[PDB]
Amino acid sequence: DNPADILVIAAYFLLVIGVGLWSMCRTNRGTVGGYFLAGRSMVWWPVGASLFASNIGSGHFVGLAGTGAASGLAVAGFEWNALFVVLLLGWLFAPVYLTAGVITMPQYLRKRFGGRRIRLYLSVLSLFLYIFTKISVDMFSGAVFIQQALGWNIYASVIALLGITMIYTVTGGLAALMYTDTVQTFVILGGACILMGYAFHEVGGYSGLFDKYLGAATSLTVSEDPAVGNISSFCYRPRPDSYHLLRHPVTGDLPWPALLLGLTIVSGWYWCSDQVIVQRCLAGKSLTHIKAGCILCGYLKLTPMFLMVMPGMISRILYPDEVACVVPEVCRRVCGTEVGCSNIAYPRLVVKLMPNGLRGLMLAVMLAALMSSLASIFNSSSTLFTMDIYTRLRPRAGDRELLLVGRLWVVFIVVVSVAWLPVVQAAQGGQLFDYIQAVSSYLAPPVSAVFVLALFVPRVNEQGAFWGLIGGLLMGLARLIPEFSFGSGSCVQPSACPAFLCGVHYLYFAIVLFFCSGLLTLTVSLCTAPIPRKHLHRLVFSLRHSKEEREDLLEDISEDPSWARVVNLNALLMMAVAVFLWGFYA
Amino acid sequence: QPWMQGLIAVAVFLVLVAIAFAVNHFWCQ
Ligand SMILES: OC[C@H]1O[C@@H](n2cc(Cc3ccc(C4CC4)cc3)c3c(F)cccc32)[C@H](O)[C@@H](O)[C@@H]1O
Ligand code: NA
Repeated sequence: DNPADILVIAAYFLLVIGVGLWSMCRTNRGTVGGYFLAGRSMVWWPVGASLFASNIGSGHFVGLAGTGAASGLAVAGFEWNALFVVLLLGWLFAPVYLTAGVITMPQYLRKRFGGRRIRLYLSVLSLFLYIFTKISVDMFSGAVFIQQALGWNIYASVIALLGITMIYTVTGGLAALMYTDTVQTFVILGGACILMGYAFHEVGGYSGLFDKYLGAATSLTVSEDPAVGNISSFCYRPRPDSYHLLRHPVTGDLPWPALLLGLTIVSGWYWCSDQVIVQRCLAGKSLTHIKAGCILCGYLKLTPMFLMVMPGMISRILYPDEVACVVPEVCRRVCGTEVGCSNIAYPRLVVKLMPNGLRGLMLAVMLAALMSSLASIFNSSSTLFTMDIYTRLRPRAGDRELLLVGRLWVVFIVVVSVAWLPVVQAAQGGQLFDYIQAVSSYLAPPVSAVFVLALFVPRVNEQGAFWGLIGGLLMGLARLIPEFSFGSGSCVQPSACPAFLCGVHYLYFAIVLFFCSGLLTLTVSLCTAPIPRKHLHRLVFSLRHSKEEREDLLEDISEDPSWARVVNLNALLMMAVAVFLWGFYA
Repeated sequence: QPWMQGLIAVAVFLVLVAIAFAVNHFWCQ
C-alpha cells in the first residue's frame, strides 16, 4: 500500500516483459527446435541461471526456512547434494543426451532400448511427478506466503499467479524463459541477500545465530485439551544436533547416510534424468557451455543455506512463540494450522523486518521464484506431452500443429493445477515438504536406476529396463500407499503408522529401492536376449565418441582443448568449495 | 573446530581426485 512497493513490483514486471520481448524479437519460435529447445543456442550464463531458477521456487523459501526454524541446518543437504549431482549432468549425462540428439528424456530411452512402451510409461510418470512434487510445492508455498505477508484470498491469488505464468510460458519458447531466468536469478539472489542481511542484523550477526538458536523455545508448552497435556520437552526444545548437517544414522531426522547416498539417488533423477532440468542442457549451444552452466548453477546451489535455512533459524530466534509454537490452540491462533507454524518462518521475517521500499522487493523475490519454477514445469510438461504422447496419436503432425498442441497443454496443466489446489491445501503445515521428498524418494529411484543402467551398462535391454521401472513402482507404491493411509500427524500427536513401514527414513527407502530396481533391471536384462553395438552408437557413455553408423531401434561433442581445461578445473574448484562447506557444518 | 573439519574434508577429497587421475591414467590407457 506504500507507493514504493507497487513501483518495485511494476519495475520487476517491466524487467521480465522487457527481456521476454527482446528474446521473442531475437529467437525463432516458428519451429519445434526453437520453441522447445531454444534453437540449441543458449550460452553458459542462461543455462546456469535457468538450472538455478527452474529449481528454486517459493517452496525453497517457505520449506527450507520452515525446516530451518523447526530442525536446524541439515535441510541445506537437499540443496548442497545438488552441487555434486550437477557435475554428473554436465560431464556424464549431458554429453550422451547431446550425441543421442534427443528433445526429451523418454525419447532418449526410446533410442537406447527401443520399445513403444518405456517412452510412454516415463512420459506419463513424469507428468504425475510434476503435478505431485513440483506444481504442488509452488502453489502451496505461494499460498502460505500470500496468507502471511499479504492476507489476500489464497484461491484467487493462486488462480491469478497460475494465469500470469500461463501467459509468460505460452508466449515465448525455451529462449524466453532462460533469458528471463537470468533476471529472475538476479532478483531472487539480490532480494534474498537483502533479507538475509536484515535477519542477521536482528539476531546480532552470525555469532548471534549460533549462540541464540538452541535456547529458542516457546514459553507455551501446556495444552487446554486433555490427552495432550504438558507437551514433551523433546518437541518444543530445538534439536541438540541443530547446527550439524551430519546427524545420527538411526535417530537423526535426516540421517547422514540417507542424506549423502539417498539424496544423491533422488537428486540423480531430479538433475540428471528429468525433463525440467535436462531441457536447459539440451538447449545449450555446446557441451563446454552446458558444463560452464552446471558450474554456475552449483555455486548458486550453495546460497540457499545462507539465504533460506539460516534466516528460518533466525525467525525461530526472533518469534519463538509464533514460529516454534507446539500447543494446537496456539498454532491454530498463530497461522491456522494445528500441527505447527514453522512455515510462517520466512514470510514473518519479510512482514516484521523489511522497510517501506523492500517489502515490495521480497514480494518480487517470491514472484520471481514462483514464476520461474512454474513456467519451467509447464514448458517441460508441454514438451513431454507434445513430443512423446501427441506424436504417438498423430505421427505426421508437423511443426505448426505440435507448437499449438504445446501451447494448449500449458492451458490444460494450469486447469489441472487449479483442480489440484484444494488437495495440496489439505497438507497441514510442514508435512507437505516431507510428503514431496517422500514421493520423490518412492517414485524417482527406479528412474535413477534405469538412467544409470541405460548410460553405463550396455547389456541392459528393453525387457529389463521396462520390468525394472514397473517393479520399481510396485515397491515404491507399497511404501507410498500404506503411508499416506496412516497420515503424518506431528511430534505432539504421533501417527498410528506401524514402525516397520516408516521407522525407516524415506531417503533410506530411496537407497533400497534404487538397488532393488537396478538389480531387477539387470536380472531381467541378463535373462532376455541382448541389444548389439550397431544399435548403441552415441547412446551410451562408452560410445558418445563413435562416428559409426547407428541402426535405430549436434552429434559432435568435442570442445576446444583450452575451454575444456578451464571448465574441468572449475568443476574441481567448485567441488573443493562444496566439500569444505560440508566439513564446516558436519 | 569447523575450519579444521573443512580443511580435512578438502584434503581427503584432493586425495580421492588424485587417486581418480592415477586409476584412469594407468587402467584406461
Ligand atoms: O528431490 C531432491 C531435490 O530436492 C530439491 N528440492 C529442495 C527443496 C527444499 C526443501 C527440501 C526439504 C524440505 C523438508 C525436509 C523435508 C523442505 C524444503 C524442494 C522443495 F521444497 C520442493 C521440490 C524440490 C525441492 C533440491 O533443490 C534438489 O537439489 C534435490 O536434488
Ligand atoms: Na524458480
